[PDB]
Amino acid sequence: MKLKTTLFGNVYQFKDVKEVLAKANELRSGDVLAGVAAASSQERVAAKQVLSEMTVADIRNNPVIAYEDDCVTRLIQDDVNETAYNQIKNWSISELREYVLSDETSVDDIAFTRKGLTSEVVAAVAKICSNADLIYGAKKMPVIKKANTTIGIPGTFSARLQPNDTRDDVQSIAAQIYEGLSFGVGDAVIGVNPVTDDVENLSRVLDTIYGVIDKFNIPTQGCVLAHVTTQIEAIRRGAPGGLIFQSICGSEKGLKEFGVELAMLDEARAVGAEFNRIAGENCLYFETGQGSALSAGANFGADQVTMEARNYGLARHYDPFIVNTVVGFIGPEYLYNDRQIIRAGLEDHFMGKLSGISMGCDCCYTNHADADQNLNENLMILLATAGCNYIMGMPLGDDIMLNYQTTAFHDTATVRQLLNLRPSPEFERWLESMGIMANGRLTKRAGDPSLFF
Amino acid sequence: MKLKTTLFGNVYQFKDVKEVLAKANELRSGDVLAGVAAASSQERVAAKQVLSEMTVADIRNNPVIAYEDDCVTRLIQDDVNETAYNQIKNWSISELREYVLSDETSVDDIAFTRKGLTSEVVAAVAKICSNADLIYGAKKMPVIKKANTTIGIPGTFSARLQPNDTRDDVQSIAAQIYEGLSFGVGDAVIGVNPVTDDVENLSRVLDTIYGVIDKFNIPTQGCVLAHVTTQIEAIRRGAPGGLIFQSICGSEKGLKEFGVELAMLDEARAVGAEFNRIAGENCLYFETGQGSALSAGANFGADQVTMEARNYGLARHYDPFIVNTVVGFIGPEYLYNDRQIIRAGLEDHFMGKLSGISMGCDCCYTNHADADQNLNENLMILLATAGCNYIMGMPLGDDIMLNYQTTAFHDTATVRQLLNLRPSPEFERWLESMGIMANGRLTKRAGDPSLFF
Amino acid sequence: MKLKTTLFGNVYQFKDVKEVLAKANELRSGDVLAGVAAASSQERVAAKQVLSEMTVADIRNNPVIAYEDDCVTRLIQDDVNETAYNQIKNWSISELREYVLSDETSVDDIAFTRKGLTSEVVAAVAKICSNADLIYGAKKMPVIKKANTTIGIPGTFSARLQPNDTRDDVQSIAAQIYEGLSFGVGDAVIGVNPVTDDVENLSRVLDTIYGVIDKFNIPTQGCVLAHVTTQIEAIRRGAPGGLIFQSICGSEKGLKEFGVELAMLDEARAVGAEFNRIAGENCLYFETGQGSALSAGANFGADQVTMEARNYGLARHYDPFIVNTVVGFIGPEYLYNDRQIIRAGLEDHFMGKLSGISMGCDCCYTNHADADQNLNENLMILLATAGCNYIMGMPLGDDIMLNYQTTAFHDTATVRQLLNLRPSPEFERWLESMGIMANGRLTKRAGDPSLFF
Amino acid sequence: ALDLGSAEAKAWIGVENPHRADVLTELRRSTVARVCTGRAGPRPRTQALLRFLADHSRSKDTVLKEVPEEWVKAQGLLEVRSEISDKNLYLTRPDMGRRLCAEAVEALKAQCVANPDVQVVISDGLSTDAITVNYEEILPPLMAGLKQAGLKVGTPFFVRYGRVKIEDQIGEILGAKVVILLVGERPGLGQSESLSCYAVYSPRMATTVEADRTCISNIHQGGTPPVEAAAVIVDLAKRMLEQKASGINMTR
Ligand code: B12
Ligand code: NA
Ligand code: NA
Ligand code: NA
Ligand code: NA
Ligand code: NA
Ligand code: NA
Ligand code: NA
Repeated sequence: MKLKTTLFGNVYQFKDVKEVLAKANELRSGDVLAGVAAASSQERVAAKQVLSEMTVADIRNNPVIAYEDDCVTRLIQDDVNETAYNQIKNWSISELREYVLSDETSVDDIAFTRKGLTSEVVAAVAKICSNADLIYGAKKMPVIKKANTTIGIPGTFSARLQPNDTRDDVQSIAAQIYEGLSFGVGDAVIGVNPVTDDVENLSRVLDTIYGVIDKFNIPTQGCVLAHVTTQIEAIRRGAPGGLIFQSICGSEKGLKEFGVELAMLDEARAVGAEFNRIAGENCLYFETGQGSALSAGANFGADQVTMEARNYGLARHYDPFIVNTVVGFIGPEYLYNDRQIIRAGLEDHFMGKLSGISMGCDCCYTNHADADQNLNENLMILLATAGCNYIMGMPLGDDIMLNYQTTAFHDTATVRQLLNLRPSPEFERWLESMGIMANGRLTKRAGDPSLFF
Repeated sequence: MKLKTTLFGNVYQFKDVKEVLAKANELRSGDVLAGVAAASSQERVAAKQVLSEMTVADIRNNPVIAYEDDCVTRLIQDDVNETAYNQIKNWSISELREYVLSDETSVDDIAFTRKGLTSEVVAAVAKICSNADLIYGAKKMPVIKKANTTIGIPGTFSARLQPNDTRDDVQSIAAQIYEGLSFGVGDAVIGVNPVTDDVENLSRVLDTIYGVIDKFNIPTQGCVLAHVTTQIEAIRRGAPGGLIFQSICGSEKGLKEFGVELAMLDEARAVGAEFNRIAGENCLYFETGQGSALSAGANFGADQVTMEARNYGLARHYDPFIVNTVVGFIGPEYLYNDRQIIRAGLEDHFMGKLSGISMGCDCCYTNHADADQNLNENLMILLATAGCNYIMGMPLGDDIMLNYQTTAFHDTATVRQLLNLRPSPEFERWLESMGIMANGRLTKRAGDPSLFF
Repeated sequence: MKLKTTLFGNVYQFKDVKEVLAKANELRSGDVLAGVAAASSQERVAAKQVLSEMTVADIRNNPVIAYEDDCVTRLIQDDVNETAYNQIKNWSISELREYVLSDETSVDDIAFTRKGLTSEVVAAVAKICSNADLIYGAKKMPVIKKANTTIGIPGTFSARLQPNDTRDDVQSIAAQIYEGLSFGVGDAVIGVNPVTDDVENLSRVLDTIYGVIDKFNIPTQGCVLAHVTTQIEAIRRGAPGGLIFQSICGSEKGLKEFGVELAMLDEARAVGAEFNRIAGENCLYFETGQGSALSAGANFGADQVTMEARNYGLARHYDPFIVNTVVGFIGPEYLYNDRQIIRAGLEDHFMGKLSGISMGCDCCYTNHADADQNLNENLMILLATAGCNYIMGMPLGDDIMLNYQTTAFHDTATVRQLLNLRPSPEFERWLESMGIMANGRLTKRAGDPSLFF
Repeated sequence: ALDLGSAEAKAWIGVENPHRADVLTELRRSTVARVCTGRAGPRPRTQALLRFLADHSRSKDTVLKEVPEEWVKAQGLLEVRSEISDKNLYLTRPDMGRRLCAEAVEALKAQCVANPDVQVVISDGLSTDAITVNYEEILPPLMAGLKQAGLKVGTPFFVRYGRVKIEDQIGEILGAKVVILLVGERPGLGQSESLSCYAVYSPRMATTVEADRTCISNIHQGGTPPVEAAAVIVDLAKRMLEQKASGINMTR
């Protein structure tokens, strides 16, 4: 391979594949902080061309962290279909981009081809895509999973109901659930980040969620987003199991930062299969987001996009029901503004779909970043046209306890009625019987939690 | 009428309606330049609330430039259906916003209500809309016109083929036409900004466009975007008349700057009716964009959003086939970056639709602005979801003579296939008979201008 | 041009285009009275052949009344698209007939071609059409307009509710409105010919009509068919404006007979636009009928068909929501029997559609003509298959005050259910919600005015 | 081993299974526009995107690029400036680049001829390259034409950070019957050489509007050649002095 190109008569040389992959990124505050970003637009473009010219082999054989050094690298590499890899290993990344985007490449074509990819190769493709490339490419790569709802079917759009409370007060939690359900939110999951990471508390929250599910016979699933170890404890001890959640990171060191062993995810699958109230075969929920590895000093000189792609590669091993990036969850140090957050969301979603996972996005931002609610509205609509599997919902997007702004319950109804998309078909049935939705639209009496009393 | 409120215990008072309209705007480059922007975030919110509390009557009765002093104000005021106005004059702008957005407000409801607005009221409404408000509100207000194609039908999406050349070289112009047609661009118009504004040259450029239309029997229309007087001349003297074009401004002073008298637009309509090769009843084409008035010293202390909306009140009087903003055509001084250009595009489009015109957008930026091609792709997709009637198309979006970047031919095909939207129905039929489109998608043979040879 | 043919060896010469146009008519009592009719069937046919051989130019340049002598001639001629005229001016009338009737001539084709016609040319075509030609030709020329209802869409059939009372008694008027609405009549208009032509009375009638419209929120419009001057007075003075009505005539002298200035129609458009409760852009209502010019001594030697065509040419200038001929309204002196009245109705409707106006027909007759109710039933069904825009309705067809018989409320339901046609889509929605109509058919509880109490 | 700025990169035809590839070469030659690059589904081919992005990097650089005062001093031109002090402020304050700074006025009154028939004024405006690349070729023959068949030729000078409307103040201070302005227009994606001329008969700040100007845009080797443009400007000038009018007040 070449690590060198000339552009307008000036030679642009790079040290290694890693450097090329980093500098090819669109500018973000994260890559600058990590000190891996291009020096100018010229060198950004030169890196893109060098990358576009490397083969699948070139990139597959040069992972950011070495096989024998990193359990996540080993997981990713060990999961390759070597027959699919052998068909494409001599393709340039340029050629792989064009393949993904081609109207003559079908869903079934991509289904086999994607098995010959590693996360690094997935990343390389994302790096040479425009914003429209990322949206259109992602849209022609649907990924459908099933718990008690079916998510990911083209023409549909799901949503997590996020009824968080600063005190985990079951009244406040319930209040927001009735509100979200009235806007048709919750077909992805009813998921709470709890305050105490504690068996008694987890079951109490879970009991709260499932009290509403069981009372109205809602086709959905509940989740409490504490450490995977504590959710497993609670479910083993009798609490209702829906989805089992873990945050992940794309290196072994990253996982250690989070207190996560791979064997915990094995165990979560096993517990799911013994205990969980799930009809379909998918029951895991992962969450990701650009900058985690960097925060943990676990990026090993790699840009945050390449690292984020490694998360999806890890996730794919466990066939989760849903994954989402929490796109602007941390702050300006990794993603500074509107511009950069939109790009990252489009990148994250496209890479997730290319990796063949059930990829959603928490379109969100924080109050110390250069961002506002109009950003979340721009981004949610773009991602929806990309076939984004699901977004979040809270009352007006205000999390009273995680201290950021995500999408409103309003925003899911907006997206759905704007783009003629429907909920998960099972959930849509339930909304119709409750008189909340007719022909994909909120009825006159929707958006009113007192409807449930 | 209250020109004051209290936010967090602080009293916010404004001089007049005009100040309220200015300081309610989301932050942009041009407002700061005009000296009319908010001093802080709180004051912007306070201006928004004060404005939301004003009545339709409050705003209608305080145009930005006086009736007696401004022929554009007169035109807008004299066009009001006073019976519709009387129904709504006691509504607050907040109640009008909520009415526009309501799913119980139909297209026919809005049909009558909008006749009671003036542009200042249109603008007021826009100022208290979030980005998703502007998109969803615009989408539920379709505006449909008909030349040789029908434009604006929900579920369709049209494009201007902009085959501009540095020398007006008929070979270069023809080359770009064939290329654009191969991507399904040109259902809005095939429209050239010429280098020389003389009759012989205008006739030659028209002869070039119509040579192609006539040879392949394309259902569409041509246009040469010179001064309206010169077009009229050419057409009277025998050139093929399609659409008649004029750039406009929202004040009488601004029109003077442009060299345009209202009588010229009357005449253009008369000339269209006697000469033009148009089946339907619409044949005018206007172009607008935020900053034009301010540049012309013709905003009289009003902001660029309020002034832009007045462009639409003017245009509506002449029932044009199409109108578009050229959203980022000028430079960073009026709209600085991605964020500001997107917002402006959503505003302009929402305001045009609310004014009842056939509103499209040239999603574009300049090289001295903090913007890139990813911006055009973000905005074009958002505007498509909003039911934007049309965008532009140039090869890769690079205009070799107007020195800016607009959308590529690729972008229209992308938008159509991403959102399952169709061209104008008459043009779609033509594309299918050419073997260029099947079921709304580019065939294998598409995208190759050599197909016409 | 030739004004001469030989037929079975006998030379048939004619004086001028006017003579040819008159004698080409199918026999009617009117042309005999006017003294312009053929002397035999042979000379009728010879005139038809001579006419069929003249060009569009021949006829366009020879109007029944000269440009400088007649304001209606000037209106008609000044409205020609000279580019469309230049394409067809060398066609024979034979060739224009065949063009109109061709299955390869589309609605869009006719849309442009019709702009190159004058009323005289429209007449010439009608004169060489059989009854089936007139029906099929008219059917392939839809003309769609919109007030608060949409009229003219193929597959639909509208109706004027005509609740006239000898004393303008608001109870009698209201009684017939509830009756008509119960049969699904009124989507065209609720139109009253009043007894007193007087502001207080007009507003009282209008108040009556709109009381029913406003109470049941009916998507329609009301009208009082007094002189246009008095309707304008009343509407200016605060009465509800729906459609503004004027009877018209195809010469300047004819208009003088009726006390109509062209500037009154200009003013009615302007008043409509300031005052009227109309969502769409059409608000005028014209009425015509063979023999008016003759009655007024204003035919200037022209047959009544050619004169009637000049009415449509006048009407087209003002883009009315609806026009109808009042086919048998006057008496046997102009149209003697069944035969002649059917022919005239088919002629009037075809010419109206060819002129590009929203053409309906009052299928009616008088008690001194050789005619009965079975005539109205024959004619209404034929015209309905022709795509006639609307007919009238009164209780059983008996006007208690204009002293003639039009169509029953029954007849609109009959036509609709016979031919699988629907009401204006907006009105159909309203009938469905009232439980009057289901799938285009009157429900069990329709035809009962007490349904409204 | 492709340089994206190379002539080869520019002439690249990317249509996959073209109906008539010989036509595509002909078409690509017809135009400087980015035709015949083909597609991947509905999206641009990778190479076309890459060159676009490469050109864009170069374009941005030309926006902020300034002429040395060493270069203008060597042109023997007087240098003056608007109220603007730098490139960053120029981009954000149009109102300031439309006004002379208070020492500009005093330099012009002390160093330029009063009341000329024709005044040439030169500014970098939005693209330095437009005047640097074009200058030796347009400027001399222009002011040759004006004296060679003509009359009172004013003394030419450079306005830094200028915008077109600054020529109205200039015409008032010098009492010019005609003012002609060569100014860089905003840079395009692939080109920054494009020069325009904005000319007015007897302008006044308080009265003259934009339509009172005649524009001649797209001056450069790839549009209207500088030598040739200079002759059309000389012609225009003398027609303005004859007609006592410019732009939208000039016959045919
Ligand atoms: C930007 C721009 C505008 C802006 C205004 C200027 C601005 N940018 O702030 C807006 C969007 C208002 C605009 C409007 C119109 N413009 Co303009 N404009 C341009 C453009 C793209 C840039 C010029 C530039 O950068 N100048 C250099 C900078 C440094 O000067 P500035 O002080 O910042 O800007 C001044 C000039 O741009 C001037 N100007 C801009 N356009 C025109 C047109 C004419 C005829 C005149 C006399 C002056 C003029 O107005 C500004 C003063 O505030 C050129 C295309 C090009 N290749 O240059 C077309 C261009 C100059 N405009 C053109 C035209 C015709 C128009 C319009 C008449 C409508 C139309 N048909 O498009 C209107 C009204 C023009 C007028 N009489 O004022 C033509 C001029 C042809 C000619 N020789 O007569 C051009 C050349 C493009 C084209 N090929 O059609 N335009
Ligand atoms: Na359990
Ligand atoms: Na960090
Ligand atoms: Na005044
Ligand atoms: Na009234
Ligand atoms: Na008579
Ligand atoms: Na330039
Ligand atoms: Na030029």
